[PDB]
Amino acid sequence: PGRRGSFVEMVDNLRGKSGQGYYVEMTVGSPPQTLNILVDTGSSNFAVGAAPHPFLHRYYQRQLSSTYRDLRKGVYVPYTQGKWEGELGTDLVSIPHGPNVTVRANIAAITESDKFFINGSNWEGILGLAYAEIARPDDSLEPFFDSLVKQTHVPNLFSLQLCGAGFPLNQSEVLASVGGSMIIGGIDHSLYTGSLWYTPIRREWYYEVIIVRVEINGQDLKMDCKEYNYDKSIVDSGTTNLRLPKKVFEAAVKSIKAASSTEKFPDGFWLGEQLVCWQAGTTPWNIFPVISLYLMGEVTNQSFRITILPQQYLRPVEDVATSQDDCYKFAISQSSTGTVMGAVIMEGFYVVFDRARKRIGFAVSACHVHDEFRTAAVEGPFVTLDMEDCGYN
Ligand SMILES: CC(=O)N[C@@H](Cc1cc(F)cc(F)c1)[C@H](O)[C@H]1CO[C@@H](OCC2CCCCC2)CN1
Repeated sequence: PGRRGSFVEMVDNLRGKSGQGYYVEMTVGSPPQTLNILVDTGSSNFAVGAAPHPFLHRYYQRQLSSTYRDLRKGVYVPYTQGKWEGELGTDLVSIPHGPNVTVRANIAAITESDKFFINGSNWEGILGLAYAEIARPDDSLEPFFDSLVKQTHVPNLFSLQLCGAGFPLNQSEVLASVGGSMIIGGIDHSLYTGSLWYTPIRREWYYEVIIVRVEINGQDLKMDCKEYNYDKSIVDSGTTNLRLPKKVFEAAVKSIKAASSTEKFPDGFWLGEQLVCWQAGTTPWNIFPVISLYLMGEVTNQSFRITILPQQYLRPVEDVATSQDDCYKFAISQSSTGTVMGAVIMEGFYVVFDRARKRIGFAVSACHVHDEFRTAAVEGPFVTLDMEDCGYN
């Protein structure tokens, strides 16, 4: 049965890449002010540059919006490395390649920042799609998506198809290239192959999930499953890498090194800091293992697995000489804040944030990078016992 794509107006509305983020075009204010906004499932504030910055070519000008409302309150958001200081307000917001609706939403006008804006990313703001619990200053600041659902007939769901190119893109290349899709209010069936498998959203704060088993080329990492979710496991479009808890990262890297041992790489490569290059077209994908993350299913005692390739966890980067070599960074790194299923993982799949049914769907992406021998996979069911015990308290 042929799968039909019913959300053509929202298909291909994203641009960007895993390293600098995926963004969607939005307008704020009256008359509309066009801004490129980073799509972030790992935070809950909608904020835009609202003052000059060396990395900003445009920003929100509140004095030019007739519909701007001042909330007379400051707001501060600290991320993993970046942070910003802003002024709260509300204004009319639209997504030109989104639903044909305009909503009044909370907007944090960024006045000061540190390592937030990325030089040449082409985005000027952030769209925090997660829940009110993690919004700053507190959970009374209604996130954008909650406003959107409350004010319109848009269903309480969005889905993301993040499309990694498999090769580097310069600033002009990301501007001219399609980066993927953000389908607001539905599931577009042309964006995936095979079946959608659903994992429950453990708690509505981050998009929190439970990992029950981890495999490197079919080999069980054999850790107590609590370790995989210590202190939580989240699906995060706003983080580049697959980030793993310290103990899990150390076990995974030992296994990935063992599986790829026909070639030796410097410590800086495994630390995710140093690039590794191969002659054009000769990347030895086959020496690197596949990685399987088993997720709690919706049916009691049932799990399913998502499998990524090195085409996902090896992030394409440009060489210092901009040569013809194919270069990459190891996009798996240590975390002190739980598992982070970042953009490099999401690039393998069509990810459904079904807020209505408190679940996250995964299916093989129609735009995942692969080779003629292996593809990413979403498979199940597996009989897995005491999966609730994997959750950390
Ligand atoms: C890389 C990165 O920081 N990605 C960010 C988004 C983000 C992207 C970016 F390109 C620059 C930046 F400064 C921030 C993402 O939100 C991460 C942030 O860390 C974790 O969330 C912490 C949470 C605490 C309460 C306030 C909201 C954030 C997990 N999610």
